[PDB]
Amino acid sequence: DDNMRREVQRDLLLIKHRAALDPKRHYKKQRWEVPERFAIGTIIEDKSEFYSSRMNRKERKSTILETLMGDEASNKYFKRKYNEIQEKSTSGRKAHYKKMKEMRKKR
Amino acid sequence: GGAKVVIEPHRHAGVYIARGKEDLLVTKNMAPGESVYGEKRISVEEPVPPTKVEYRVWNPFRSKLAAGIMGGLDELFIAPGKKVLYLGAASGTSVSHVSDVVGPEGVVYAVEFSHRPGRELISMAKKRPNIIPIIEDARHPQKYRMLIGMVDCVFADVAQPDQARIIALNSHMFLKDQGGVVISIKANCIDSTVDAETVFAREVQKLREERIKPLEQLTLEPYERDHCIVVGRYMRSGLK
Amino acid sequence: GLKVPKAVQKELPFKSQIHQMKPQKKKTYMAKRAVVLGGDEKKARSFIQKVLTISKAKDSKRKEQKASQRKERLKKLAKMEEEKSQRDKEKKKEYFAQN
Amino acid sequence: VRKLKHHEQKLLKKVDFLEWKQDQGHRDTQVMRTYHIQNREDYHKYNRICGDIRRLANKLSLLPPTDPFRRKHEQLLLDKLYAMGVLTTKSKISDLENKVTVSAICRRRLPVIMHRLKMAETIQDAVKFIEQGHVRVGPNLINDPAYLVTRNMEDYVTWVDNSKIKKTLLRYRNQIDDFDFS
Amino acid sequence: TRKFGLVKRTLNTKKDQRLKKNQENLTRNIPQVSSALFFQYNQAIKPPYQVLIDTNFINFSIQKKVDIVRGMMDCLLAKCNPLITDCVMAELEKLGPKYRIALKLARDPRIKRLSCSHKGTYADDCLVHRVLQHKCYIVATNDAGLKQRIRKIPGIPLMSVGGHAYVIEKLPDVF
Amino acid sequence: SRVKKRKKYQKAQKKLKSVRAVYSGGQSGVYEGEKTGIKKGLTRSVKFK
Amino acid sequence: GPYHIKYAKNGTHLLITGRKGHVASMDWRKGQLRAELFLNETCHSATYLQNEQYFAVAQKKYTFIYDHEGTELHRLKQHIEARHLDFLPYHYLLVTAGETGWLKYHDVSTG
Amino acid sequence: IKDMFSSAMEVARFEGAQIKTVSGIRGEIKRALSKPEGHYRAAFEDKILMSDIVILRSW
Amino acid sequence: DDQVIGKARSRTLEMRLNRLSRVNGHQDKINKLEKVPMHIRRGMIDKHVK
Amino acid sequence: AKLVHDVQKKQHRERSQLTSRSRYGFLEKHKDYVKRAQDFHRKQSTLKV
Ligand SMILES: [Zn+2]
Repeated sequence: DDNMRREVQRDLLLIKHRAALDPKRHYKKQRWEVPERFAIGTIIEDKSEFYSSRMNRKERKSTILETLMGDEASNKYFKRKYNEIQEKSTSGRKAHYKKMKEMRKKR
Repeated sequence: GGAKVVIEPHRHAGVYIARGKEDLLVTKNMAPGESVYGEKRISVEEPVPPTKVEYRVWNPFRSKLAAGIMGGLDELFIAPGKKVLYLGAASGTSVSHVSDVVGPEGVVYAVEFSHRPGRELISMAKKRPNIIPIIEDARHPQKYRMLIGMVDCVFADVAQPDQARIIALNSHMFLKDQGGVVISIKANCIDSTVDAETVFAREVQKLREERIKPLEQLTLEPYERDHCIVVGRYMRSGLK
Repeated sequence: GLKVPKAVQKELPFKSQIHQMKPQKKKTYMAKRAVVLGGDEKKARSFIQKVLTISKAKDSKRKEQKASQRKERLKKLAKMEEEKSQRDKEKKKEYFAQN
Repeated sequence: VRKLKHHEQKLLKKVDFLEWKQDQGHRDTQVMRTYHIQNREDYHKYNRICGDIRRLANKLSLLPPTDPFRRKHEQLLLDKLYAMGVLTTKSKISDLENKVTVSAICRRRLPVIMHRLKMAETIQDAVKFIEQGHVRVGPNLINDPAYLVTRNMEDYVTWVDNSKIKKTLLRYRNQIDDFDFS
Repeated sequence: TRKFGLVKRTLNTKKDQRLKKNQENLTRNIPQVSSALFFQYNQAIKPPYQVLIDTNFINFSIQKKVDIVRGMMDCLLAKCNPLITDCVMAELEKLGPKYRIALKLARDPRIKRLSCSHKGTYADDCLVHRVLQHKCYIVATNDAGLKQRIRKIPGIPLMSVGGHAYVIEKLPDVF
Repeated sequence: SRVKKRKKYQKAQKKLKSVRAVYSGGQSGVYEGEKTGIKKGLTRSVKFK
Repeated sequence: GPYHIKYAKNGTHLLITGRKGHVASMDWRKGQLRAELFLNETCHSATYLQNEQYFAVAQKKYTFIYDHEGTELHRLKQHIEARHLDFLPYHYLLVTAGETGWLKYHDVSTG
Repeated sequence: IKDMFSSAMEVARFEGAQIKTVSGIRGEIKRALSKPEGHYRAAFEDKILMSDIVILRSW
Repeated sequence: DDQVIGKARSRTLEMRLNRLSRVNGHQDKINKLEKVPMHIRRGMIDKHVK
Repeated sequence: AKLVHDVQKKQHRERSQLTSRSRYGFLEKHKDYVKRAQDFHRKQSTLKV
């Protein structure tokens, strides 16, 4: 229902925009609109092998978004990449225009 | 390892994709609560309260049929209501995945000739009731012609040089008309004096000589060197 | 932006009329009512925004780079097709000149 | 009618219960669907006049190419049909065989003129409006859809005053002056 | 309280599915390039080669007095298995009683023979399909159109009667 | 002349991963997943005739 | 106007035509009509063809042919003034006569 | 245009000459202005900017 | 010409245009036959040959 | 480059705004002017429409 789509609506956005989560992962080009019938499930790593794929009890979370937010290297990359996209996008638009005008005006 | 995925139905009916940051080929679990060969599982809570149903990761490096699915086959004939005759059910590795793709309303006849794999097949077919284990040589289908009737797809994971004769005998006995014939050909186990394309061309020619029209072949190369899946249908009258 | 004059845009046809909506000056009740969540929810909002703009700027970089690729492939492809057509229109005249 | 099998479709190929050869591909139906023509016989009443124009155009092109009778009557017929609006260009005389057409006479009808003048959103809306008696050409109210509007007579296609449609377009732009009733 | 713009209902040739031209009421497929191939090398073929013959290759062999298996052997310096498809054989039989010599030289126990499964006897279509399916075949031909088809599809060596012996082109290990 | 063919063969066998799918050597460790995506619409298999 | 009556060759369907315009094809023994069409010119006669699924009506001048639900299939440019229509069911022929002194046989299957 | 000339006599000497900005906008000098001395009126291909320099290429 | 009335004029002009266009135009494109059915074109040919 | 020297197809560097005339920032050159002019022309074209 829409009541559950309004709870998993963020990690579906993360899976849609997989390609810009890690700068080294580089998926194959699909579109992936939200499928009509899906189900959100949790991986059971069993009690046979330890320590390799094991995410412990102290760091298991409830979405993909909390894991990506708990990752501190991804936070470094997202903040840095967002600041450089920001200062590229505000490169010559309006603060530049009015500081050029104030440069003309000051003398 | 404790992460969360989204399950999504594949193009093929009965099999699914779990999307995360690496996406997994996944089937529903017919016997929930245990793994068969140590694969990982996914437990969804589907909505009396909701019930925890679960799913099993199909490993393409331990299954020729999963290597074929995720290399991209236009039509598998293993479908969610069908009957599959698995030849060379070497353990319960791929037979479990074929079994729960086929579902509770369909039947998988798992034919194997060795006996310790047969013991593991019977102990797996306890918790998967839609598996009929048949411990017999597939080179003589008359020795088990009484136990199986009118299958819809044959899958052949035998690795013997008389493969095409085994496939033809089992198809002529138990396959129905315009049913599925999925073959996993291993070039080195057929013969190693010629190259892989020569032995695949000869095996496809043998299939159409035994009137199984090939629709499609796939090399399944990143998972197995010099393998192939040939998907055909049992035409029985008029390959033309 | 394109600033179309008011004397022109009041005298436009019905299909060509320009939907320009005025800003809101009154603190309306639905805006003063509506709740926003804080802390973990506002950092989730910040995270989703950063992820979506990184995805959109990566896609724009990729399609601009593909535009720069395919204009020069168009250039070399048109040169090779011009050389080919020159060779065809001289071989045809050779053929007919012999026959 | 039952999707004949192979032996039946081979054995009776010319059988067709809908499309016949005298139908001419249902083009009366086709252009009366395009331009929303009420009565069945307007296509053929126009087809007679197109056949008159093309019969005269044949019999007039069969004259020698330089005599002033042929040149005068070809130019005179070309001018008359352009002024009436059936022909869209009075340049070449092959229009008198090729471009003279029931669809051209049907594009000159009153609802099609209306729809091209943006006076109604579709030809069926224009039919409904001039049936409801909103449209006058000149001073006098025109009531039937089939009215053919020549080139000089399409400058006077307006709405009647005291029309609710005229009132709502004026009040949409709130230029409604209630002194002159709208 | 009638409706306005009333019309006579006729049939719509654009819409009505009862008539025949309106009886016309995704998964892609990009076939992977073969694992037998390097870029254009075809690294997988190895002697004993197997060579698909067609009818003008046989006719030019008899016109130039080259034996089939011995001409193949001293062209490639390898052991050859020549293959006559049933459509090439059908074409040689359809050539009439002028070509009896060519037909009963194609009837040779040293020349093995495949079994094509299609309708019609178009050998160029059959040879092109079964060679671009598998890439384990040499094509021996002298048709200009078939030579252009085969040398446009990659990794397929092409043999042809030229002069008084066979020549081979797209096989990069001939000496 | 030797280092040039060493570095245009490394380029060639990096391009070969693009056109085909190259058998890299099998499953390295635990099966992590497909790591690049799964397309349910594309079928990269050779159909007959 | 006065209603020309016509029954299908098994008695299941009735086809009435008013003189003014009112043509109705109906299942007279259930209460199911399947065509009621008001063709405002003076109709004269009608007949079924091989079924209740097609019927031919003789209108002001031209004979028209309508399908089961009453959409017009054909306007016959011959059959200039019919007053009498009759179908020949073993031969599939619509026979037409009227104010002209002409008798016209029209094959319904081929057209 | 402000200072390439020192006097209206100099501009009168150079009337009608083709100038251009550094943007390649071509132009022509038309008439010396009266009260500021070396200042003149030029006409260009389109609107030049305040951050430009005009150029009279002589030899 | 300037004295040739109808059917002679149409067929005369058509004959001249055919004879001019048969040099550079293609032989499969200059003389297009009118589409006549098989069983009546063959009867036309048989009666004309008779 | 068939008969051209690489010391001949060098890189001519572009000049900056004069420091006396520096409050009107960025002396604009022909690429900047064409970016200005075609913008003005497309906006005048849609205004005329
Ligand atoms: Zn063949």
